[PDB]
Amino acid sequence: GAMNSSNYAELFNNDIKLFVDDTNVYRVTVHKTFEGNVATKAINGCIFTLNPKTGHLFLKIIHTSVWAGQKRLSQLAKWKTAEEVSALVRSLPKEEQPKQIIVTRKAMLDPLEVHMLDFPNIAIRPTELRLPFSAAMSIDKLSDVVMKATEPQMVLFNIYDDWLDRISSYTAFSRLTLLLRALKTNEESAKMILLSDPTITIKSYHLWPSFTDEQWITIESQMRDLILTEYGRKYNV
Amino acid sequence: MNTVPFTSAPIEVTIGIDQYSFNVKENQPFHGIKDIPIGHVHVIHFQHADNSSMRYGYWFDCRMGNFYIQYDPKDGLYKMMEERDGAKFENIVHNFKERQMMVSYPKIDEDDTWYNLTEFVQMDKIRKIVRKDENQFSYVDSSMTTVQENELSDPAHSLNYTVINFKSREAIRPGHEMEDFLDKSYYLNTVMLQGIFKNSSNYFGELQFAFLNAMFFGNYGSSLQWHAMIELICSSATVPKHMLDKLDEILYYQIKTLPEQYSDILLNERVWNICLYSSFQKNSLHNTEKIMENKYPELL
Ligand SMILES: O[C@H](COc1ccccc1Br)CN1CCCC1
Repeated sequence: GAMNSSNYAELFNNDIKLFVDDTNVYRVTVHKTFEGNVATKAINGCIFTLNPKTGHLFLKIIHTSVWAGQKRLSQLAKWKTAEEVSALVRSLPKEEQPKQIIVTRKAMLDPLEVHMLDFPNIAIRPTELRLPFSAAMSIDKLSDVVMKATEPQMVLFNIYDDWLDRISSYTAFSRLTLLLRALKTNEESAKMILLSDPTITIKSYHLWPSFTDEQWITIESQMRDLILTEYGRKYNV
Repeated sequence: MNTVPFTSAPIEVTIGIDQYSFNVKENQPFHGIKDIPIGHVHVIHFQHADNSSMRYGYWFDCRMGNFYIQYDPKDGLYKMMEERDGAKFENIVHNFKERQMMVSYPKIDEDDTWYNLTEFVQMDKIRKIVRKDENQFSYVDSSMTTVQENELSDPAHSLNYTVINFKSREAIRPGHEMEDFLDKSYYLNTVMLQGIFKNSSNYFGELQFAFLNAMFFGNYGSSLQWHAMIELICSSATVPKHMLDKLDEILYYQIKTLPEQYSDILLNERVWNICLYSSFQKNSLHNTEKIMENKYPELL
């Protein structure tokens, strides 16, 4: 059933699962037209599909050409998301296919379920969690790649860089979501936090700096304080 | 005019005949129902005075035999039976009419209610849904489940309605996933009408029997079928204009005939607010929309 604060450790068991967030599939800028009306222009997006256990993140770049001549685009995005997830699943060998797929927005249950009918033994689940994966486009190199894309294209990598070599997947996921949730509440600050020290570099194939364990703690604390802070500034508490 | 005599009424029971019903008191002299219109299917059903649990009934057609009711005290219930000896049968009936121990099917002449509710209902189809082929009549009760319900336990005592499932491969063609699901014309027109039902009338009969089984026995799977078969049409952008016009009448009489106080279990909020106000056919059920809003505005 639904994924929530209780059945939370099920993410880290050995059942192959993926999360799917579609929030950045269909993105636009709103602008004025010469005649004073409003119009949307669309920009590249991205289906965020994440194996929370291994750290595998298969980005599916959505090129604005996919929309051309289409109506009800916010609705089609969800169908297109599920078309792309299905196609991913179908390309993996049997023993690598996920047993569950959890969507971050209940709107994706039907599109997906329909697209997956061929895979009756794959459970499609919602979640009750407020998860911050939409901030994924606040991670610099990902913003440049999705934007620089000229055609549909899929990136294969790991979203925890090399962390698992020293920490477990539960902790790895918790660090991910903290940084994401901070990037969402106050991107400028959250990013200022991550880069203040110019000697701690980001590797060629990494999103996060090459912190030490000691350094990760400072950072995590600071992102805590930030998320607690940025709440106050809002609710004046 | 035809007749369903009773051997007797040993137990207090409420008897149903089509949309009518009357109280019979334990060992009152009652011997059945006369003047039953020839030309339509009918349903005699029963609710014992003790165990309001389990409404049960038999569908039948006087064209297909002489039928009588006989209470069976091992099994506890009024049983329908066919009399093969036609002469024996006329004799008994005449005996009971002369003594006047039969109530009369009480139809008003202006009233097309029963016809409208059974326009496309045909015994042969019912007997394919309630498989019990040694009997020319077909037994149904509250607790019977549907084939689709036994897939989500005894298969002989099931209601074998046509399986409709919007999130199935039958419903959904490869590569048209979003198209087929948001607009079920394919499913409706080719899979179901051309494929399984053949014509609109068979579809509508299943739909009318589903509804009557729901209303007379509160059979829950029947109700789900009814709303299912409604929903498919309303969710299809391409329907024959004649089928839309007949549906609107079909639903009108159903809604007209429903007990005001049974409405809250038998009308599915989602399906109706979708059909009437969201689906492709929101504008196409004028009679159905008018009576729903004047009678059950609370549901909307
Ligand atoms: O393209 C990669 C860097 O980008 C990523 C790195 C790891 C995971 C995902 C991405 Br996308 C190589 N280059 C170094 C910096 C510029 C790009």
